[PDB]
Amino acid sequence: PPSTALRELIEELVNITQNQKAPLCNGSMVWSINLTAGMYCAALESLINVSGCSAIEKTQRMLSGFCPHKVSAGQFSSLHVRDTKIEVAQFVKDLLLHLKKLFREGRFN
Amino acid sequence: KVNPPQDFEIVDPGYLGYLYLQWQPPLSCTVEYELKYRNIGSETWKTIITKNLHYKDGFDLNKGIEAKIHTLLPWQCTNGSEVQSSWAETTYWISPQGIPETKVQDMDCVYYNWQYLLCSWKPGTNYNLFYWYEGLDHALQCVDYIKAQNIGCRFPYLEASDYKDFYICVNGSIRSSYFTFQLQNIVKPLPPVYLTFTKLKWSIPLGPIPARCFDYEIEITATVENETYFVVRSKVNIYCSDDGIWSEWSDK
Ligand SMILES: *[C@@H]1O[C@H](CO)[C@@H](O)[C@H](O)[C@H]1NC(C)=O
Ligand SMILES: [Ca+2]
Repeated sequence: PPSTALRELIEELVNITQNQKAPLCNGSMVWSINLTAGMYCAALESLINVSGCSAIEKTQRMLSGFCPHKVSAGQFSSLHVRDTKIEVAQFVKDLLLHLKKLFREGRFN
Repeated sequence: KVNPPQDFEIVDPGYLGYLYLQWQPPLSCTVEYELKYRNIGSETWKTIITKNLHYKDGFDLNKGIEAKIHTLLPWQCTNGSEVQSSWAETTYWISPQGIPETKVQDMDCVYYNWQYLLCSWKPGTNYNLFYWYEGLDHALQCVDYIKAQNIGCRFPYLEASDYKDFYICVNGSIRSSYFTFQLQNIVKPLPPVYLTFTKLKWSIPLGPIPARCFDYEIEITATVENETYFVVRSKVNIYCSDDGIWSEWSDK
């Protein structure tokens, strides 16, 4: 199918969001993204900076395939709104939510 | 050393729970502010760092809000270690009128078929309901109430209302009730229709709801996300929402 990519990414975010016993990614902070078009890349450009957190390894891998181009830490093409950082666990809840929205709206990339 | 931000204040635009926190730069590269905040009663602090002079978020207006912020200097600024200022503090808390339990009870909402919102409650003179979400210029009041005094509300069409915080205040004249939730999570759909035998099939009810957003339950009990394999019932799945109400069952 076409929605499979989105289907499984969402499952993942749902996992590390119910399955976070202790604060996700040691309470690390990440740049918040404008949740709109060209945000798959904004999302990866943001989290890519959390090195040392495995709980988010998958998530980041999954993101890389949604993003046309490769993303390196400290690189910010898609991420224009870079004036606020939020804790990672909020970032994924916010991200997660926005995804569900795109799914409902039948938007898969 | 550095000084804390000035004019640290929590502002109520009056959006029924959506609040601004504001401050002015302190005195004396780029400067950061670490803002912590929470509803009083929460044991955890919501944290964020910004270069802006304001932040915004949804709060429980039933409860009090407390916040602390401190200027944050990057070591590039210092060219030494990371300097930080002392906490500025502020609070904000709706002047409570009337005696609680004069505040209305049993507040219940459903977003029938992702289409029509209904809200109901028992009292403890008359009640008013207002609501707001981003997009709205200001908080609106219900028009088509459910009288019996008002004990219900039947909402207008809520365009672009799901997948964002939805605020409700139930005034009176006494203690106002505040409620927040997101519509996609409160949907009771319509039962599936056109059940047929051929593995047995059936189809999507009449609604704005896509099929991908449905989970089906089947008591002939069992659960499934396809429409095949009698009576069937539905509910929005966790690819579209976080929680949900089951539709009523269909006909045999
Ligand atoms: C009650 O709340 C509504 C919505 O915030 C507000 O517009 C109105 O001024 C208040 N009305 C009364 C009677 O207190
Ligand atoms: Ca919030």
